[PDB]
Amino acid sequence: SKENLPWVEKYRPETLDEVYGQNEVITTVRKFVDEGKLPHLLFYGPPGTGKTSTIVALAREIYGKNYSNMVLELNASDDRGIDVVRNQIKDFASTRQIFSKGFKLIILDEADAMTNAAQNALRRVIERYTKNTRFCVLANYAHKLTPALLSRCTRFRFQPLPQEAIERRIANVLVHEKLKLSPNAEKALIELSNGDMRRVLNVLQSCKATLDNPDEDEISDDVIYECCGAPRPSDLKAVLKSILEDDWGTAHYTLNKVRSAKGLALIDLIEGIVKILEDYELQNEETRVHLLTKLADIEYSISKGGNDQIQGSAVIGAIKASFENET
Amino acid sequence: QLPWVEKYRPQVLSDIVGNKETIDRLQQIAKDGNMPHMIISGMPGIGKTTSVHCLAHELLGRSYADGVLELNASDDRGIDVVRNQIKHFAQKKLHLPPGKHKIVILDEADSMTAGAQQALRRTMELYSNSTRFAFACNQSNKIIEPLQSRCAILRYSKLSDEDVLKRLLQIIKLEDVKYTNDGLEAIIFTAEGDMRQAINNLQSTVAGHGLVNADNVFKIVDSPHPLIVKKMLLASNLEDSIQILRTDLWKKGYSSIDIVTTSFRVTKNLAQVKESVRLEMIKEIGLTHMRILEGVGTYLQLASMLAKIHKLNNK
Amino acid sequence: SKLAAEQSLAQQPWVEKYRPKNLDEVTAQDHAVTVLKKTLKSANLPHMLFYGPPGTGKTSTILALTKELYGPDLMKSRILELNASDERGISIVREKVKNFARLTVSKPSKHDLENYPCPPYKIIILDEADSMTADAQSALRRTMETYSGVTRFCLICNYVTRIIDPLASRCSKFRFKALDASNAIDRLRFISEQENVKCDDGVLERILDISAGDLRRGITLLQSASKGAQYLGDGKNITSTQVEELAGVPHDILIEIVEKVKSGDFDEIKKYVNTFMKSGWSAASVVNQLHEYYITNDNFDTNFKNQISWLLFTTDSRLNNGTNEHIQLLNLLVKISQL
Amino acid sequence: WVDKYRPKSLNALSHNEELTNFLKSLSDQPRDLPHLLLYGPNGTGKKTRCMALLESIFGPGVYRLKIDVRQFVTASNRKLELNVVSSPYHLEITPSDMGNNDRIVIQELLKEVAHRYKCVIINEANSLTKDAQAALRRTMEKYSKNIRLIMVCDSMSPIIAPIKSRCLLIRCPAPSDSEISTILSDVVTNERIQLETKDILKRIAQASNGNLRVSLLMLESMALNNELALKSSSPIIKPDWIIVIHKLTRKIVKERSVNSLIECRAVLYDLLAHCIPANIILKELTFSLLDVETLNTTNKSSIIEYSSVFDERLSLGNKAIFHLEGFIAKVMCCL
Amino acid sequence: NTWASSNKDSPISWFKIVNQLFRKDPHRDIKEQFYELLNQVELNGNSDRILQGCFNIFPYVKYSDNGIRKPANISDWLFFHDLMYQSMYAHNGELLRYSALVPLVFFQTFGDIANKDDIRMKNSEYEQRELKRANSDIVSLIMRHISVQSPLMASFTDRKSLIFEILPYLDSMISSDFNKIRNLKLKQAIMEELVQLLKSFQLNLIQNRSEGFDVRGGLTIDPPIDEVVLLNPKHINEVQHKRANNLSSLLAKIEENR
Ligand SMILES: Nc1ncnc2c1ncn2[C@@H]1O[C@H](COP(=O)(O)OP(=O)(O)OP(O)(O)=S)[C@@H](O)[C@H]1O
Ligand SMILES: Nc1ncnc2c1ncn2[C@@H]1O[C@H](COP(=O)(O)OP(=O)(O)OP(O)(O)=S)[C@@H](O)[C@H]1O
Ligand SMILES: Nc1ncnc2c1ncn2[C@@H]1O[C@H](COP(=O)(O)OP(=O)(O)OP(O)(O)=S)[C@@H](O)[C@H]1O
Ligand SMILES: Nc1ncnc2c1ncn2[C@@H]1O[C@H](COP(=O)(O)OP(=O)(O)O)[C@@H](O)[C@H]1O
Ligand SMILES: [Mg+2]
Ligand SMILES: [Mg+2]
Ligand SMILES: [Mg+2]
Repeated sequence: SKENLPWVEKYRPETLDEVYGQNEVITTVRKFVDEGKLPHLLFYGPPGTGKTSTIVALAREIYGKNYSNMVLELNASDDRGIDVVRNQIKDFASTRQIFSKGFKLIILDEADAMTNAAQNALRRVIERYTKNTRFCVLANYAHKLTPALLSRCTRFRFQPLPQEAIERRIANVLVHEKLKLSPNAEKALIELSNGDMRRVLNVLQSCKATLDNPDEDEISDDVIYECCGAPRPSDLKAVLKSILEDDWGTAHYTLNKVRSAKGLALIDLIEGIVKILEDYELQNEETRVHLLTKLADIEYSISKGGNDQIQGSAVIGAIKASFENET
Repeated sequence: QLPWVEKYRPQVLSDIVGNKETIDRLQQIAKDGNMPHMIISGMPGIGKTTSVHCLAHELLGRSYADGVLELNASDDRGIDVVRNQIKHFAQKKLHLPPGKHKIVILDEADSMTAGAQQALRRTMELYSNSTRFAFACNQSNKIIEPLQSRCAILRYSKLSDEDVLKRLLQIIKLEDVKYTNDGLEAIIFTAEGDMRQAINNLQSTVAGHGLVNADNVFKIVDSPHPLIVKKMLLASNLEDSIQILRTDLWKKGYSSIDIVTTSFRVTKNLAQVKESVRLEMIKEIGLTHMRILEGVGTYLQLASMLAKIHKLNNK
Repeated sequence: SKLAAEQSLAQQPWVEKYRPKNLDEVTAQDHAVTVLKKTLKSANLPHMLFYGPPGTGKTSTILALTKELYGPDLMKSRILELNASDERGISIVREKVKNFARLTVSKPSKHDLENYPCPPYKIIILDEADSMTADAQSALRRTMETYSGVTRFCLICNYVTRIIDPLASRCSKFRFKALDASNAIDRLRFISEQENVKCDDGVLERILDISAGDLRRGITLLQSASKGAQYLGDGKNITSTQVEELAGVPHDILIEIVEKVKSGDFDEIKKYVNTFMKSGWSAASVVNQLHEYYITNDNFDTNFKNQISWLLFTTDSRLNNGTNEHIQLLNLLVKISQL
Repeated sequence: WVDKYRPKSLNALSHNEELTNFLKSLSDQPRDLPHLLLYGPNGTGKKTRCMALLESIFGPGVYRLKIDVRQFVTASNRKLELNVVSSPYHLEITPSDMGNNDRIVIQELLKEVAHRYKCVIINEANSLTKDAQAALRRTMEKYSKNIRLIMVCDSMSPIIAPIKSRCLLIRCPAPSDSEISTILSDVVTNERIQLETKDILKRIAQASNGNLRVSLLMLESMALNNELALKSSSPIIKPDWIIVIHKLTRKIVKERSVNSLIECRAVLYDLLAHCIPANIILKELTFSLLDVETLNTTNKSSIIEYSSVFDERLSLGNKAIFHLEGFIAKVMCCL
Repeated sequence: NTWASSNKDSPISWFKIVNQLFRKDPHRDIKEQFYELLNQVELNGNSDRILQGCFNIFPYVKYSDNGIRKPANISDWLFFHDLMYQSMYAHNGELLRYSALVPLVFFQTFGDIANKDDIRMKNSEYEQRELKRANSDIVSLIMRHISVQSPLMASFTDRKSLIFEILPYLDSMISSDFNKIRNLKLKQAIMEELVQLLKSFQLNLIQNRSEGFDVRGGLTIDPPIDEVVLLNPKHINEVQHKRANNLSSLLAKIEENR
């Protein structure tokens, strides 16, 4: 049953109408398939944008419910070498379908992990067998693909999911599940996503599990912040306030108790304070220069280890000395 | 329709805008004959396979079909193939003009195994009067020294801005495309001496927008927004540069590596500011790039780089 | 049988001798063991991800949980423990872990079901998941997502950032808190009473203070102090000074450094540093103690405190690169003396 | 000579009586012995004390040792050649004899080797890369009934925290000048040296900074110049390189120019070409430049700051002269 | 005079680029000269050799000098280049683009109109690297010899302590003027201790008979400690004359003991 799959897998789009966010490429692909001229596709984009779902729904719309038999889907999990190409891909392209009549589809998912020799052998397979089969290459990094292979396919860049589409998908999930979501909670959820539907679905399932109730209540910002993890905005602003206004020893004690009560990390607090202070309308940019320089130096030092207490005191002193120029 | 890289693939050695010295060398060789064993090395997309194809075609005339043996990396090129098929082709009898020879083209020679490369030595040595070998590779170090000792070495270099610009102008004239100077400049900038990639990006921009303009090129082939990077670096106030970096580059999915590397290029090629301030900005950009290469690539590092650049510009 | 185990535990160092065998022996990590005890009566154990400072008891907690779940008989048949001392590439994750997950649970005996819950699933734990490459980690995604009915995955790490975001989302995050004096004084006093460790009033609380949230290091220091006090045979009590001497920390020598920094010129400071470097001390520990003293003491100006914090940060960052301890320590003391 | 007069047991030690008693306490029950890490100044006598402790844990045959060779194969066909000091009761490995291939030797050799156990002496544990230390982290705990580690180092700063926790830590403070003088007295009465006044021995200690290995070697070196008869004003024969560094500092404080920078670079090249590390060169140069009474506190502070900066540079670089010449030029610009 | 075809197809000898990096033309814009030099450094692909050339040349170049700080600023760049060059073996060569900037800092800092003459250059580093390798191999052989004989000495001897402390004293003991010692018994005792030290370090006295007709085959120590310890050319000549008489006396004593 589908009620056992996680929310990332349960809500996988099955038709091209369930793929939100991508409109300029989805409409163009639909037109390509309806009019017949479907060229070799290269779906390039970040993880969680919906490239695999898009190509799966496309193959479903093209071949019907028997997609799993008329399409050759290869990925990084399968052995993709030069001999694998030579045998499997060439035998698939040269032959015809065993279930119906029509062009074939080879979905090379995650083809950014293929060997250079494999791509050099495949670039002439794409150019030779081009009247009975097509090629779809999915990629997250366009630098791992040879320029020869990169030039034979039409490139489609999957942009990160915008606010409207991600809110539409959130509303669809809240309709499918007996769940309610607060508006500010929804905004905070969209903020910590960066256009990644996987993260949204995962944390939505997790906060539904956090509810502890039969779901007669709503999901507020507190639930998301306590469940999604990472220094809560409350503790973040409390530490920032104690650093900016309170005394040195009191600020040290506050930072220590905050980072030791929930086991928070100093790097997460650093990034959070950087994100919060970005909205601060400040005086002459010298304070911002000092703050950014010292915080980046402390982050680079943390990225290699050291004393957490010394680095926390360094963060406190850096923020304080940077703000002392604003007077 | 056929892509412009394949449709406008050069068929005569004069159409190649590559390295002039080696091109005239191969042209004189095809004119006089007596083609020796050769190994052409370089980088992808500079006219290596097309060069040897044009040389073989011009040298063999109509006998190209029965006098040229093409073996790519897509075909088996092991010890057994070199032992049987290459030797049978080299021993094959063929009546040719008194200035021509049978040509064995081996594309991607850097992928052949050590056994095949070792067996090819005497194969090319005993039949060096009726069979000639032309290797096309990207790394000459992958081919054993005994094989390199029996052949000429042609190292192809990157294509300068002028040659790629001339080839693109010829293609535009042959295709009647609407373009502009800044668009072609952005195309050549994103090509990085890669003629094949340049023609591919040009054709993609044409088929996607019709007009070859820098905005479209930085849109259909969007990667780091150079002009946007230049406007970010040339900002007068820190908040403006920070907002540009946040909205235009970071909120649109541009990776930090692309931002810093595009940043380095913009600076190196900058002319608005003096030399010393440019060197200091490159030094800051360089340190930021070093930090990112270690996996510390975030928005805070780029913000600190911009802050240090502004502090340098702050007299 | 059991007596041999008792004797081997009695002849074992105190770290392994007093390893928590049940979920009740966990002294401070109560939030996690409460859920682990509640799910012991149910059968819905989710995929878990333990993360926190070293020596907080993650491995001990998961071992005690697996014991209380399966009994000493099924302890060796329904557990797949993979540590960092084994190969954990893509090949291993795809073959061995997936074959163990796809396999069915072993049949419990008649004595197992009478005393232990015997859940219908097995447990695959991966200790020290920081060394696992991200591709081998992503390979575990569907392996743990589809076979969740028969196996449960328990990841253990120190840095939660080293694990990819999908794996951190699939597992329930359990953060183990640092074991300071407050939440570990009871366990330390129990260990001291069980071994007849005659100490003073403020020794144990001091030991954890040196441990900085690490019960393993505190137990090791307590064992060393007990050995050093039993060798002497004087019958006296262990002192905090004797503990901080063998812990790599003395207070009087640090106060001398503070006096030389406050009052003194370059020559006297250089001479005292040359004399202090004769006695082997780690420069990192000296910098940490100076930082604690300067930031904690409420007798210095805030403008002085910003500068001392930045100087200590720079000194630690320079020492973290393999530099000469003498030169760095002298430069730090000279720079903080000019303040 | 240092080697002719060296203690072979715990009862033969002649300084740090509390450390000798602690070692006897630790060797009273030898089977329930955890891993040990001897740390302290270089030249104190920790490598002699570890062997003396082994002589208490095992028979006197621990000193009858032999040198063998073992070959290793890395990820490529580069063959790693490592010599091993072995004994019928213990073995000694020094991972400081190669580059970044310490992890391979450590893991493979220790796994092959793993009273009732065989002791392992890791010499110069500071040169152990972080990856080799991480590999040894779990090997220390998995095999604790067959392999016990005795790691000798001069500073626990580069040693990771897990390794520090996995073994007992034993500090070896440098012997006092009085104990060094008493040892030199026994040495000169046994080697039949002629001392006009005993205080010279004290001065030797004052020239060694607690180092006994350096003290005895310098005493023997100056005994050959005075022809086995030390006078009241025998010149402390500071190692030739120390005299070269002192002359370099004199040249630095005397002339500050590029023409003098050329001869400074030449002196640095001549020093580096004769098997003298650049970190020790920088340390001695800075310490003897701070001793120049002509400079003031403002100059000495800048000198120590530049020396720390260029020490970090040298620890992050490989072309040592590229940092040494830069430090010298910065010092010239400061003065 | 053949150079036209070279201007036609050949680049700029890295030496010519180094001499151009120290030259400023007073008649051209400094920015145009900088971009021309950048393109020449990039086209050559050998930024390291150009920089090593700049490093050997800068002390001999005329540069308006205030306090020789210019050299202090350039030590920081050179250190930046060394870090970048080390990182090129660890990371994919994206950092190679910044390698051309370090040579151009020499043009900014030390470029002067006074530098009209071409300074010829050499490769002291390859000779120093081969010498450092040879000295390291000698030291590694001595350390192996100590490991085979001295069972305990090898545990206390680091490579650095051996080079800076032990070998200079050992050589000073062997080079000591035994002709000043009137007491024959004390001379014999010192010679017996020195024979024991030569045996502990496995130092062999070889009669080098490679002397063309000149009646004094010099005695040499194998391995030659002299090449590692004797940094000063003045001390080499003084020590060689003293050692020749000592080594003959030591050889006679080794033969007596044999
Ligand atoms: N545009 C979208 N609309 C709706 N759901 C989406 C969208 N994009 C992603 N999702 C959800 O995220 C899940 C994963 O999508 P995928 O297509 O596998 O991600 P991806 O774009 O292929 O990136 P990868 O696989 O990491 S390279 C889907 O099953 C959906 O539940
Ligand atoms: N000098 C050139 N003049 C004109 N077109 C060129 C030139 N070099 C490359 N091209 C174009 O690039 C296409 C492919 O060139 P190739 O010779 O295959 O590249 P390459 O230099 O061999 O590098 P490889 O094949 O990746 S190792 C040709 O079909 C042309 O369209
Ligand atoms: N909460 C605790 N209660 C009691 N003893 C504890 C606790 N935490 C740690 N210990 C002791 O410390 C020893 C080590 O426990 P571990 O679980 O291995 O620590 P850890 O969290 O795994 O640290 P690592 O492995 O470096 S991440 C145990 O055997 C106990 O003796
Ligand atoms: N107990 C002792 N009594 C006298 N001399 C000693 C004693 N222990 C060591 N020494 C000597 O003092 C010097 C110490 O230097 P070294 O042996 O290199 O130190 P380490 O053992 O730490 O490597 C050597 O000459 C050594 O033989
Ligand atoms: Mg996918
Ligand atoms: Mg080609
Ligand atoms: Mg653990």
